[PDB]
Amino acid sequence: SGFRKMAFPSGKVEGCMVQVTCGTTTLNGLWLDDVVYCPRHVICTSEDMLNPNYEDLLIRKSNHNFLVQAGNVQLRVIGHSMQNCVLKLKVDTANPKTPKYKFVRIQPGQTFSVLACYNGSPSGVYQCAMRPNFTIKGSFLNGSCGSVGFNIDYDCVSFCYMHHMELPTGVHAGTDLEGNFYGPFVDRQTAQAAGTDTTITVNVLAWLYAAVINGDRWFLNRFTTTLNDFNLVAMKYNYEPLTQDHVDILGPLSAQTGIAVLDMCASLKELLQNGMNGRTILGSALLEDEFTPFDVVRQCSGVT
Amino acid sequence: SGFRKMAFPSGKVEGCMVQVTCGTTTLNGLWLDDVVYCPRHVICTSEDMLNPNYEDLLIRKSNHNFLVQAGNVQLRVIGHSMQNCVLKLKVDTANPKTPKYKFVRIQPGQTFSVLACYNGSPSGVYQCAMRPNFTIKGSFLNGSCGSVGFNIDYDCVSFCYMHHMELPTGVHAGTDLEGNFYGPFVDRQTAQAAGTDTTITVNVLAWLYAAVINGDRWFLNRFTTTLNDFNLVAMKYNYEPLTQDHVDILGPLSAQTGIAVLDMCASLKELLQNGMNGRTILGSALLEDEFTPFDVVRQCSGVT
Ligand SMILES: *CC(=O)N(CCC(N)=O)[C@H]1CCS(=O)(=O)C1
Ligand SMILES: *CC(=O)N(CCC(N)=O)[C@H]1CCS(=O)(=O)C1
Repeated sequence: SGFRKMAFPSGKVEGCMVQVTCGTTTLNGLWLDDVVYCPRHVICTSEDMLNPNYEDLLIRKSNHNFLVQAGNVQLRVIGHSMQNCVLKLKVDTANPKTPKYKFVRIQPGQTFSVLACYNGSPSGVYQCAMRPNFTIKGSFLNGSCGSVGFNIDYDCVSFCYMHHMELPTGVHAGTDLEGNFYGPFVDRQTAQAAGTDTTITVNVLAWLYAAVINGDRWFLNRFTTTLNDFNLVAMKYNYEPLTQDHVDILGPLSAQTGIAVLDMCASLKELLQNGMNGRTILGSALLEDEFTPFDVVRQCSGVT
Repeated sequence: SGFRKMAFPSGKVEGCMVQVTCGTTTLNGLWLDDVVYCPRHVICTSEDMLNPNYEDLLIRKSNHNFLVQAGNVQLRVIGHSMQNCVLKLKVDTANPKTPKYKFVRIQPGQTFSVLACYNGSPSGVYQCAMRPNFTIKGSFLNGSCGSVGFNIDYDCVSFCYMHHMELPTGVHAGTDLEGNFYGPFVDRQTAQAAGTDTTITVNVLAWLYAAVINGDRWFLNRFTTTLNDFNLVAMKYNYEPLTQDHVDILGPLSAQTGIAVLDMCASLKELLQNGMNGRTILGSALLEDEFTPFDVVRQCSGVT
């Protein structure tokens, strides 16, 4: 019993972290096989970040200008190329600690773990969600760029995020491992406002199921609703619309608890309309949306 | 910017996890050097747990009855001994992945990361606090016993907890790595009620400092208080009494923000007396107490 914001074990990713320095800028790189992946803004000074022409800045850079250090040993750079907003530095040595991996581009609402690093060294691990406005609410200081987000399925690491930017609002933006930013964000120090940060409804429902499994049941009511009625309430409270795809994904949780998805939606509707009245659910005083239905099943069954 | 419930990178601990089986019971073990540490209740059936005589049960066990598997390979057991509530199984092979380590017995209010494991395999990592009633609010299912709590200082892992029990209330109890339980708990399936779960006041203050650093300042007020006045309020709300030792530990946070500790206590006093009024602090609708002053400094400075 018990339910925690759990991150994936980070060891497989720790073995991939390296430090990349170009000129006076140092950030983190991801070493998989004989390629080091890092944000292209490693070639920028803070002044360049105001209005960078990455193609023009990259011309003035040769292989020997990219210093890559794994632990206390230097990797030899034998090629470099820019793919969207990431640089791929070909090194002469395959990373012996390379795990089985995939590059995946996640959808908003999906969760992942972040291994925060500085100077190629891991500082901590935490669980995040890609917000519906394509930002992440992370914990990143200067030098954390190049830290990555990932998911693990038995022995396969699916890298989904690479940290690049902090918006003026203190929220974070980055790319998938192909260098394409999530959302409309660009690797430029300019006004980039985020859109409405809506609540991930399917995740809140999954967390309510996790609460029922773990004993927190005070919020269960005698009511039911319909998808259209629930969605009128969801729109009012800046919750994402719930679809039949979401109901289907909640099927195993509905079956395990015996609570029909629409009955759980009716409990959620009352929690939105009446609030928690000073009560808590799984140790939280707000409706948690950073657990997917898959996370709840995984945690509640002990998948390793 | 941003503040997250961050766990230590778990790689160094992942390399120590093994599966231990004795008869029909399987749990996790910690392999450091040529010793495997695991809960002594590995020798129990669920029936034995009702009223176990560990010395008598252990007599019927020989080295060959303890099956230790690291990954997919079997470790040879050449000795066994019981130290308090843990078994120490001497193996013929030193763990090549043994990190620099120490065994530490933490105080209530101290935080640590837990690497939840099943069958010797890591499932996830999360950050915990030893509650003032010596329980932890974890996420542990059957087979999670032997999972460990730890802290890391650069390259040294300080193991502080080993999971043993789930109390009938769904909270968790365990030992330090010498096998001594935290609190009055015993490794027996019997009525073990926990005492009052008070709030770790020094940690809440540290988290309020973290909020100020990160931009959440609405709760700062025009008031101050004294340690005795604050403590009258703390007692009323089941908060731990604040001492001059706690004020001293909050000194660096007080200096960085320019907010005197007693002024922050006065903001906390008003938050206790008036509530949050539907507002949030660092994305939480309740006062968070699982960040020590050391955790706040570490996270806010990027210690690797
Ligand atoms: C190195 C890095 O990730 N930066 C952001 C640091 C934080 N706090 O996320 C760096 C990239 C361009 S930037 O102007 O956002 C500063
Ligand atoms: C294997 C283990 O840790 N147990 C507890 C499982 C949970 N949910 O923490 C196991 C040890 C004795 S017990 O009766 O608590 C069951």
